[PDB]
Amino acid sequence: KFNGLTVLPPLLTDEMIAQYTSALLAGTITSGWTFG
Amino acid sequence: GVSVITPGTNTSNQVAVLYQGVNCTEVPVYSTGSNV
Ligand SMILES: *[C@@H]1O[C@H](CO)[C@@H](O[C@@H]2O[C@H](CO)[C@@H](O)[C@H](O)[C@H]2NC(C)=O)[C@H](O)[C@H]1NC(C)=O
Ligand SMILES: *[C@@H]1O[C@H](CO)[C@@H](O)[C@H](O)[C@H]1NC(C)=O
Repeated sequence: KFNGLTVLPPLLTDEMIAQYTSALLAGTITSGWTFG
Repeated sequence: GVSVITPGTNTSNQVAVLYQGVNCTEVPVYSTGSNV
């Protein structure tokens, strides 16, 4: 992949996004619209 | 590529160097000795 150009890595890895989604989903299960 | 991280000119004059897309076995005051 080394030809004169590079690919930068993403700032947030997959576990980060998974944990955000789990937090949002647990919040909407328990609280509802209040936590917004 | 090489990037520099600095906390600001007004506060200090110390920077941290980040070498992108390289494995630390051929990198060579910033050569060795310091924290890698
Ligand atoms: C950077 O290079 C070193 C040395 O080539 C890599 O160390 C190897 O690590 C693997 C996995 O533990 C071992 O099977 C090899 O035997 C190691 N090499 C030697 C020469 O002992 C290291 O993994 C490299 N780093 C990256 C991020 O690729
Ligand atoms: C230097 O800049 C920083 C910006 O984060 C500021 O917080 C700090 O007060 C500044 N100090 C001086 C001496 O200007």
